[PDB]
Amino acid sequence: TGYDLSNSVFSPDGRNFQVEYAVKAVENGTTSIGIKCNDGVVFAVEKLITSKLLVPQKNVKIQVVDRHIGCVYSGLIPDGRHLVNRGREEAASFKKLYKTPIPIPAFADRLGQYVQAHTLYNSVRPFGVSTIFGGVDKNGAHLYMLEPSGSYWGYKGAATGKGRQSAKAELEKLVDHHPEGLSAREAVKQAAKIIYLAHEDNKEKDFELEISWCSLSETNGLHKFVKGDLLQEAIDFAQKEIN
Amino acid sequence: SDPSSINGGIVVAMTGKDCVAIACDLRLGSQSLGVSNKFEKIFHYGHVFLGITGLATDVTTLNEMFRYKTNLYKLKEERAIEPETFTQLVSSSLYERRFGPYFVGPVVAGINSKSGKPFIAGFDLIGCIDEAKDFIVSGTASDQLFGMCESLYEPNLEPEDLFETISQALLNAADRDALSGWGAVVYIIKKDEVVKRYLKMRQD
Amino acid sequence: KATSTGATIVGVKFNNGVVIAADTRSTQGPIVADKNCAKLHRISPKIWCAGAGTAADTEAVTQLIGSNIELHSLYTSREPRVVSALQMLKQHLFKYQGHIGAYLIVAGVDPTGSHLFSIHAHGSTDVGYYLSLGSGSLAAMAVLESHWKQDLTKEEAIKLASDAIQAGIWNDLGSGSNVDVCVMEIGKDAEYLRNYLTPNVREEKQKSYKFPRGTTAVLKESIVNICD
Amino acid sequence: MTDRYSFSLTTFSPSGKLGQIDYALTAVKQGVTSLGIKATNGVVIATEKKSSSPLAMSETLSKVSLLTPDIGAVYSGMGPDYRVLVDKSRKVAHTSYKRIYGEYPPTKLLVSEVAKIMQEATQSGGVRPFGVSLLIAGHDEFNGFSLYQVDPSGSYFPWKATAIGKGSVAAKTFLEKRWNDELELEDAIHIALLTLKESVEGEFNGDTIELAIIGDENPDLLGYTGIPTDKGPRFRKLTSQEINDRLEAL
Amino acid sequence: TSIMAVTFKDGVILGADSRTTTGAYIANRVTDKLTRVHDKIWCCRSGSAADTQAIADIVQYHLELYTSQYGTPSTETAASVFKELCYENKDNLTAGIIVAGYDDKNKGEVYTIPLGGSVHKLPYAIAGSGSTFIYGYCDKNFRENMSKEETVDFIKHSLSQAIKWDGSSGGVIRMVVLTAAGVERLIFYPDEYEQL
Amino acid sequence: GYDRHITIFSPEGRLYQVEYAFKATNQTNINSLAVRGKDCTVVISQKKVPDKLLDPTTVSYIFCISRTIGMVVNGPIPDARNAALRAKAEAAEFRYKYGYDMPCDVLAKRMANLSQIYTQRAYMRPLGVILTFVSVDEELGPSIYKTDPAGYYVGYKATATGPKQQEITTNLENHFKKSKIDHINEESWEKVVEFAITHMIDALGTEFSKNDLEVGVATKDKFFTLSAENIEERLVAIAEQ
Amino acid sequence: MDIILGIRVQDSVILASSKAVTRGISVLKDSDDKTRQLSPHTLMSFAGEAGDTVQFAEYIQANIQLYSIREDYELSPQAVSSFVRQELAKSIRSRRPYQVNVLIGGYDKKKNKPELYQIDYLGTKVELPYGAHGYSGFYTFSLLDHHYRPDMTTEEGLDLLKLCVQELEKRMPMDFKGVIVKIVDKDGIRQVDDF
Amino acid sequence: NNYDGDTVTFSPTGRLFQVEYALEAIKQGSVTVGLRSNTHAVLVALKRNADELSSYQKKIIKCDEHMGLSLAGLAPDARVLSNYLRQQCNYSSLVFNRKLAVERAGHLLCDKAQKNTQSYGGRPYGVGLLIIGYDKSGAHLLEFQPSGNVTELYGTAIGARSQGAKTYLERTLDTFIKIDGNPDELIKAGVEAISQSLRDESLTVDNLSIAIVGKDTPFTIYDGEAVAKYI
Amino acid sequence: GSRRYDSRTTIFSPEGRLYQVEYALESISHAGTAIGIMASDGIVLAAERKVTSTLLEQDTSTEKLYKLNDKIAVAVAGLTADAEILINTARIHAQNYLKTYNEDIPVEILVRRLSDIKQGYTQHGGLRPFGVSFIYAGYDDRYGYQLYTSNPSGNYTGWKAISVGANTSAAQTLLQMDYKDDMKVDDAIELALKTLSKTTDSSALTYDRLEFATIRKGANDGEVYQKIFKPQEIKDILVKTGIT
Ligand SMILES: [Cl-]
Ligand SMILES: [Mg+2]
Ligand SMILES: [Mg+2]
Ligand SMILES: [Mg+2]
Ligand SMILES: [Mg+2]
Repeated sequence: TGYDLSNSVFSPDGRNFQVEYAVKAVENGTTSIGIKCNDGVVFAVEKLITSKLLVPQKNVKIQVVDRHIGCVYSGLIPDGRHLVNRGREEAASFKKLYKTPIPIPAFADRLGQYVQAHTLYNSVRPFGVSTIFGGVDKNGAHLYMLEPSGSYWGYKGAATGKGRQSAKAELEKLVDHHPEGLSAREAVKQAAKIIYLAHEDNKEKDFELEISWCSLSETNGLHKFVKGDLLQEAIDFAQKEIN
Repeated sequence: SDPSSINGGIVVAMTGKDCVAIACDLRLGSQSLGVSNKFEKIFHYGHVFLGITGLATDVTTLNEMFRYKTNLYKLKEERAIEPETFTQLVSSSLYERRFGPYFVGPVVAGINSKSGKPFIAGFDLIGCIDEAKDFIVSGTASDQLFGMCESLYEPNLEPEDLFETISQALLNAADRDALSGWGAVVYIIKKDEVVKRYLKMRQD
Repeated sequence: KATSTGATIVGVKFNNGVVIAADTRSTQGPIVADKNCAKLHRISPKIWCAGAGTAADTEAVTQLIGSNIELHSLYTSREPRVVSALQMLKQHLFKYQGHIGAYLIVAGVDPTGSHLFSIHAHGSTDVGYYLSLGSGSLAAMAVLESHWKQDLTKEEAIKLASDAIQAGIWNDLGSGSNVDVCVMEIGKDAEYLRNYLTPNVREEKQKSYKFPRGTTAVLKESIVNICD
Repeated sequence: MTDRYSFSLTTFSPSGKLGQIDYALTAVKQGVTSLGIKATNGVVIATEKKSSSPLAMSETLSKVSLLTPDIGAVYSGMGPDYRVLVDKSRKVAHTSYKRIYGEYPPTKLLVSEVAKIMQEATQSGGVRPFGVSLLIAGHDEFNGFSLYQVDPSGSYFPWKATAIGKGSVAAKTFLEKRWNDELELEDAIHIALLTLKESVEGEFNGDTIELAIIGDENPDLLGYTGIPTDKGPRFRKLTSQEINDRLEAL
Repeated sequence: TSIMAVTFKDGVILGADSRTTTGAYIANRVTDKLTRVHDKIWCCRSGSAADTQAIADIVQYHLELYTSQYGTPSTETAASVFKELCYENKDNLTAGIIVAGYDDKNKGEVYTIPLGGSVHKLPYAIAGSGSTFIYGYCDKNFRENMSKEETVDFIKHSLSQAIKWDGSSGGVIRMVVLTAAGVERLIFYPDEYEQL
Repeated sequence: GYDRHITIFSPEGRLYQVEYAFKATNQTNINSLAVRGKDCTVVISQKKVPDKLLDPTTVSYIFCISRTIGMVVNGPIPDARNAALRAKAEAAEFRYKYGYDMPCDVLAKRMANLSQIYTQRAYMRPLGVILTFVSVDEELGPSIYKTDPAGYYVGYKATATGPKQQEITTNLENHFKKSKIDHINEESWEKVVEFAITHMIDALGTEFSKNDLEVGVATKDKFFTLSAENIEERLVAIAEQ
Repeated sequence: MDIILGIRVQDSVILASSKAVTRGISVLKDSDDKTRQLSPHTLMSFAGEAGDTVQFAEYIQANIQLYSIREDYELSPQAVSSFVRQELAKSIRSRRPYQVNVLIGGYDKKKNKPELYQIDYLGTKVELPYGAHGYSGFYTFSLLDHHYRPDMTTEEGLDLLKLCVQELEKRMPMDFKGVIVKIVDKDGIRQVDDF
Repeated sequence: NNYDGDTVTFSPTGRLFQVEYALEAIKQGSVTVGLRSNTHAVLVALKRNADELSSYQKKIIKCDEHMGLSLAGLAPDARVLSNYLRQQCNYSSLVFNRKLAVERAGHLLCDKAQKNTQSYGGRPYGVGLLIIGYDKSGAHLLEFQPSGNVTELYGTAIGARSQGAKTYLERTLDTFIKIDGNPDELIKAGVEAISQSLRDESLTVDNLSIAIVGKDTPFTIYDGEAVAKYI
Repeated sequence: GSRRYDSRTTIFSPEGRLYQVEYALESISHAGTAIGIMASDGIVLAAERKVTSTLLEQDTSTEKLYKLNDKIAVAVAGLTADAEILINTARIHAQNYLKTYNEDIPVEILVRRLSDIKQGYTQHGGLRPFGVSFIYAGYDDRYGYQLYTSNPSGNYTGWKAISVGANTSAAQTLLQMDYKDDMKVDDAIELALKTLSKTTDSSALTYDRLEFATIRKGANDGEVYQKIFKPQEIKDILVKTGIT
């Protein structure tokens, strides 16, 4: 034994235990999700209200990269911010040289190679976040989810955090019941419901819902936060479904 | 101002039958001022002989450098360096200073100890090898030396005939150059004997 | 005060390969330093290189790339290609912005076929069936433009190449002496024809200048110690 | 990141042993047998092409490598370590010799350069020693024919004949009985094939045996004509057919 | 040098002369100035031959690596890479490049990158020393959405005049046609275009 | 026992971290196969999409390294993509420096050298992947060269990689023992793909739908992957005889 | 700086160096000692660009003194002159070269011989019976060529030196304010306080 | 246990013990309170002395005319982080003629602290910070943890016995948020809040440290007899 | 991180000893014995090759005795590969000195330089020391004939007669017994070979197991000659001294 004391060490199984321990930090975090719709993507996250003293709507979790990509993550929040900062540098250098905004698959690999690089040495720690991200490019909508190992795939729907099992089951129903697809406005409503349903794993404290979206028709392919009336409409829809 | 003609001097080398000759004047000057009449420009490392004309500080520096390098060569190779090999070492060494060169005109002379073949070679300040069969010239009276050698030289001269030819080539070339002369030395080189002769010449 | 020789160098493509040729004069200013230098160089067994301009730079650059080509050939377990030598030469030369005054005709054969390129000191390259370089390039090109045709044989290409070199030899003061030729045919070993033509032989002198022994006045004799 | 292993991974134990070098030698001991024999007019180096799979094309895996036109190398131990050493050996023959002297290095000095590289992997920070022993055969004008062994420590020794790897103890005894100072190259090849047969279990033919010689100059392998002094490489790898011909006279 | 690129109904065509001079000496009378940086992205080069070759080789490398990772690059992307090299190294470069390409989404596009390293997307572009003499002719005769044959005639007539007046231009007129159908090379000899 | 944590020798002369990297190679539970035709090189690999929320078009272990070279990977995807990005960078650089397309065997050797370095340098871990490179080389013709975490590489007539490599390998061995040639004697790549899929079915004892397989094909001057519908056409032809 | 002369006689080396320091318009000093003792039996005089002369001389002095302490041994004049030459040969291809010409007068205690070395700012070294730097040689060498003998006494050397200085004072346009004369022999270094 | 030797090591449950131990240093530190209204933001800090001869360790640091913080834990780490904030506030003013937003200041502090939690050789910061400011979106209060977690709040407290003050502010939330245009009453609420964290000792004239920033109020620190009015 | 695997090669023990130096010295105690003996008219270097083979090419082999320059040679005890690294550095130092001063490097200056390099590896860098002990035999015109030894600590000392490698305790006692100040080279040659003959772990001392060298002013007149003995010459001196 001792294989789990140092990053980048293969166990006799062929496993990197330090990466697996980073996953435990992700599983300990709040629930975040992503839904791929007809012409875009919708991101939503559970924000635990630890105290009444938290200013509502102020501690924003979802982050924009460039102007067309949204990023949300569960686990160690600072690690997620560090990853987004890198992503923003990657997107800037891509656009600088190639003019066009970074395509979502291209951006996915940039984050992927960076996270994977933190599993190659014992002088760094793996990322304590799973990141759900995506947006609209020239080939359409894309949704990705990226793990501490650097592993990522494309998704129809994605979920991570403490209530991921609940969320995944809900996402799987949507995929089965809508083979033709989901509209952006439908996806926002469904995202609100799934976070509310996934909040049962975090039922002790109450929470605040945060939603964002990129849609070719609804936002001109730009990342925007769901605010005001549209947000309240989604909250009402969600509250109606849990009762 | 021109570094290759501040100090003055000349070297000439010739091949003969189973022998080579290398010769130089003895003058070191500061332009018009004669400074030394004992500044020899021919050196040797084992059986390989090197003459160097041009800027005198570089002449001294390169001699010290090639002594340095041929001494390490011998310790590692367990044998004395040959004229062909040394020629490449001189070329390599000069070209490493391509954009800050030594202002010199080196001349190699010697006999390969295994084949017995006579060898001479010349270089520009930057390492370009001139491997002539007949003769190599260098220095502030190189034009004069080319003229003398072209008319006086004939192939397969015996050591003692080659001595006369190269001596007369040097002497009469040097007497038509203000910055050359003040004495002269001639090396006659055979496979296992080398004779060194200082010549009598005018001292102006 | 570095050597920059006058030269005539040419390259001619033919049926089953390529031929290059050169004169054999090396100049120092108006003075002929070497009356029989070798301007045809090797890069690899079947890739050869004719050089003009700054003599030290042509030799140095041809040897460096030739060295890296040999290591590349051993690494890849493949015979070296002319385009590899071309690409390595031009990227080297371009990096130094023309301060390495090497002007080359590259020619050879490889698994891809037979090739003929020219490279300029600043790092530009050209392709052609017939090319010329050197102070006698215009004299040589005049001959090439007059007599070159498509589908030359081996013997015709050698004749055309050497005729182009001869035009330089006679009409250009920078070029002279002999004609070297190297033939690189596909499926065969490359044949280097040192002093293929020798039309400038020195005539018998009117008089022998062998001195009577003792003519030179001597001050000192001494035996030199070469042994350990 | 940054390589933060700036300390030696090979160190002296209380008994004075350098553990990592001893263990590297143990890896060499597990390696397939290779040998070298020096004759009056040549040298031979040989090994078994232990094919990992019959689907593998073992001709694409060269255990015997040309380092210079007149120098060749074979090994026992870890193949990948050998391959990178061959790359470094080829390059150092140019950078530290041919680009300086305009000629290829003598066998002993190339061996010295390879030895230095292997020594440095024994002392430098954050690296392990190379897990190979090399046998380097070569010729040069002033030293004639020579054969050298290089070990993981960086130590090298000249041999008349030797063997390394799996069955080296038995093979060296076999070579001691057969070797004399009057052997011609063909006699050395014959003895090499006899010696190598003892350590080989399965198939023994030109396709399962790799054999090269340092012998006469091969002007046919030069690739060009015209320069009298250039007469071609002395290193030559024997073909599958050439080996089988000598296995009938075995 | 006389170079141009013209967009038309089915895509874009690049045109060039074949003369390369060293002073008044024609060093190469059969130069190929139409260079391929990607399958259907080509460029015309003017200025320092060493510089434009070096730039083109780097761009070809960049687009090859781009393609391996992200698939076929746009013509805009290629022009951006050219511009990045030309702009950032403006002090050490003498390069005037016209970039022409065919996408299926965007169709035929032409970008010109003059000495300073600026970019200009145009319906057609002219450059090189010979271009000065045909500004009047090209401006009067260019139409958008020409046919392939009309565009070949326009380029042939334009470069004919550029060659006629510019001593630095001459030889053959080379052309490369970029459409959905593929890549077609054309060549026109003096005896053809001089009598136009 | 820190000789098991970093790439230094054990008392037996072994590198345990290399051996454990070989074990990580089978973590995906995917088998791959490569064979050579007359004019082509075919590589097939199992495709498993265990989650319904995944976009199946993005799940791949076959990579287009260059125009001519394709690469299938056996091992976790993060290390696979690490190797893929590097191989692409190396191939592009090679072409820029040496003026011709990087050969398949040369790229394999280069990646093998990089792997060898990870087995000797302590700060770098081995990649837990086996890389199978395929192309139709302009000099050597159809080519299969495979690299592993030890830094070993070699050319193959045909090869197999994964948990059930032995079953596939023996199956392939038996076929080439019959035919007595180093390749599949077939004109079209379509039939070479059909051969590859047929022999994987025989060896593994499992049937495949169009979504259970992933196929790469190398021809002269290009490597390309087949779509699900291209694979379906292949599967139909196999079933119809 | 201006005139520096050297003469090697039978048993000693004599160095003569001018006393004037002129900064353009005015003579700022007329008692300047343009010399440094490198070791007990080795003296170095110097002339060249302002600032660099003293900076170089003291730098050499510090290095020879360091060697002397480390090895408990005095380097030969030949060894010291070689060290100095290398420093100047190194300097001439520097960013800003030392513009300094030197004479090194030493007595070799091993060989029991005086030795005079002349080295210019390029690193051009020559061993001479007598030497100078700048224009000093132009006026004095014809006198030295005539009168010099290798078996001269120290007193005869000083007399020949006086004749040289007199010719300098007659034909040189500049007033160099006389010379400081020092003698290097087997007993070390001493200054002739009346000249 | 086996996983607390450095910051580069996760535990089997996914914890970072070095960061948790750094968090523990804040709990040992003296109590400090932060609270705000819509016009003003206030810091109140209980300063700690070594003994009766010693001075009381300063807790509040000014970062700009519109921003500053209070500290609890390792004071030298607060000096490093506050210096960094000063520079960032200063960069924003010099380059962009723009006062640095309090929220952006929090993001910068988060990222600076994060780098010390993922690399070998370093250590986490051992201090907690309460940042108050008034910018273009009004009054703000931030809580910084050396884990990297920065949180925007109406009120809070950090240090030893901070739970008492935090519960009080949670009760008083609806009252003190409405104290607009009355600096003295907002400070009173803060002084009453920090009083819920005192045991054995009470607020004296050299014990108490108060800071305030607001609409027409530059960040100013009150110590000595300037806080006697509030005792 | 990396600290975990650091052996810390440059630390004191509680007793104030350098672990790695001590263990390197233990390694050297198993190396073939090398002996240096200084006489009034020259120096002798004698050294035993380690258990050799009949197939070893002896006449081209060198593991013990190395030339640093024309005046200075060394005998090696320990890791041969480590020794060659230091030997090449010493050869370069000698040439650097010769270029700088135009005089051959004094023996002690060369010895001090190499010994300082060894010292550095014991104080900084975190690398293992060189497992080598040298015997330096040399001549200069200041001190004449000199013998020195250096070991992995970088400490060096001067000697009249000295041994390094295996059985130094037994060898040093034998040398101390028979050495005299007025001894000559031919006598020293005999003492060295007699000492090796008694201390050797082999059954008998033969020519193929020895390397031999002399530094003599037996060079014609006012100069010094190094003589690395050939296998036949070692065989002859063994017969002459009556060992075989
Ligand atoms: Cl490599
Ligand atoms: Mg004269
Ligand atoms: Mg005169
Ligand atoms: Mg025209
Ligand atoms: Mg490793």
